[PDB]
Amino acid sequence: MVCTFFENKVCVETMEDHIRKGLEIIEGLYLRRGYGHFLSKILNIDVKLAEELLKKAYIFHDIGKCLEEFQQRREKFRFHEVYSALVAREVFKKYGDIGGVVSVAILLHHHNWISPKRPRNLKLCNECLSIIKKLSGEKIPEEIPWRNWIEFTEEAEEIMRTNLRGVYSILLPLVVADNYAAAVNR
Repeated sequence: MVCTFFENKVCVETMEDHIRKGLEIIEGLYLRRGYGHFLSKILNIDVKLAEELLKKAYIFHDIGKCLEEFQQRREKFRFHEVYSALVAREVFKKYGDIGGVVSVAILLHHHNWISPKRPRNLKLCNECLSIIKKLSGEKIPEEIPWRNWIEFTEEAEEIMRTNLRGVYSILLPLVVADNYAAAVNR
């Protein structure tokens, strides 16, 4: 099984339980109470696009934990928010500059320094990419798209300088739904 938290070496919180329980906060606390109208005003898009962007932002927020080095070592998931944001930069690139705002908000959801290196294995777990396909509907590249890591940091510093309000509209529902599903399942 694809896991999210191990804490010794055994799977405590699976990937499917962590995404589904946090989607109840994305749907129930936010999307059932008109957060899509709040998102359509800030992100300058329509309502039904903003409701499905927030769902897919939380689904792809922990996809960097699905690396084959992480699921096999069974210990920890350090710099997974870097690997999640690089995948989400490739997936959400069809939505324009708003998808880059989503990719910054996935990066900042576990940042606790304010400098990662390239891992040797970049292939994600194919058992995880089934679960992301069953919940989102898009297609994921099987390897981590290591886009030099420095073309993303200078455009994240551009987005954080100009459009932090659009980032925090995706970041704050993502962090709130992340800590809830980590509290029930663990």
